[PDB]
Amino acid sequence: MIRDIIRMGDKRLLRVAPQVTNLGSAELHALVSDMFETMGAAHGVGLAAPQIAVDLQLMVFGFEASERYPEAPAVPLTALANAQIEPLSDEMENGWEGCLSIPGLRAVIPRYRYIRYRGFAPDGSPIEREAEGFHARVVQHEYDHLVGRLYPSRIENFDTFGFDDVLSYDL
Amino acid sequence: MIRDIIRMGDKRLLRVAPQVTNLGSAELHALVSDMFETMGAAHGVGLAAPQIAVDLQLMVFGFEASERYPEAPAVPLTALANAQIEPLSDEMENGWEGCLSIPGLRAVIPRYRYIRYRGFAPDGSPIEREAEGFHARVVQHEYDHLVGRLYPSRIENFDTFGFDDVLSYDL
Ligand SMILES: FC(F)c1nc2ccccc2[nH]1
Ligand SMILES: FC(F)c1nc2ccccc2[nH]1
Ligand code: NA
Ligand code: NA
Repeated sequence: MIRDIIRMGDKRLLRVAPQVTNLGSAELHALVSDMFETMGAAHGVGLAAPQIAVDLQLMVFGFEASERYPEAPAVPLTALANAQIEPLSDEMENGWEGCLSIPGLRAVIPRYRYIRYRGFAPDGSPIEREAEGFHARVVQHEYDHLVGRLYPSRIENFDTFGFDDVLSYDL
Repeated sequence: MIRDIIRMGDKRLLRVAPQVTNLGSAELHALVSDMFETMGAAHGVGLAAPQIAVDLQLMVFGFEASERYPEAPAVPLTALANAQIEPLSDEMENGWEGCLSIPGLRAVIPRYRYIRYRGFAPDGSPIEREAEGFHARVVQHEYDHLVGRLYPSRIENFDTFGFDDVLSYDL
């Protein structure tokens, strides 16, 4: 089932989400399957549970081909609960992000180039990966939703923030 | 004539505009008359020349009744060239702003409660006023366009930035 994506300004995107405690259940699997489905209809690359007004530490992400980022390499289709993230280095890198909760807009945002992330697949097996570049950016961005944080509060150069069909900033 | 309002992301909103040097002319009066007209069709309270892709230190503003700010007091209908602004005190005050170049969105923004502003009416007589509260906020906000600055770069609390029809932050 496709769920409404709530838009920036809803208080529900501003909460600290509690942990997922129903790993391996049929309710989690249905909620995850709804998320991939919702992500896909909106042509997302990442979607976090609080974006559909579900207060949980859960995110889906990944794709082969992105309509929005035709230059990005495949990121594996992933559902991750109870995400924890550690930078593997201090190197930052700028890149364009948008967000299905902030339709029409984008900005350049600095993110760690290299991370490890850990948590659980919805069946409850542990997931643990090193990620870099766009894969890492997607995960950091979706994690931010689980702590009530959207990308505008991370913009350093406001010249790069604008509507997607009007911008000609060259990164 | 109603002119297109260019949207955030256009480089033309990011320039430092030169001064108006055709005070009292028929070209300025036509451009000003276009601005009030454009402001009015979009239900604006302020419009700055760079918002219609005109690179000049010129802004129009004011209204009796605002559809957008039904709680605001009348601000006189004003066209101002070569605006210069000085705070009359250090007191800041938060208030909701939006912007016709960033449709659909609003945020709370701190501004000086008290200013003086000076410049010229389009006929070239000097204008010099003390302003406070919403009147002062409008003028400071439009001035920012004349230096290539939009309101997101002024937001301090990103919880208050969201779409107009979804927000329930209580100022
Ligand atoms: F525009 C949206 F499709 C969107 N969602 C994202 C999630 C992470 C990084 C970039 C993103 N862009
Ligand atoms: F939403 C728009 F109509 C708009 N334009 C503005 C100009 C100054 C202050 C607040 C404003 N809000
Ligand atoms: Na919060
Ligand atoms: Na600039």
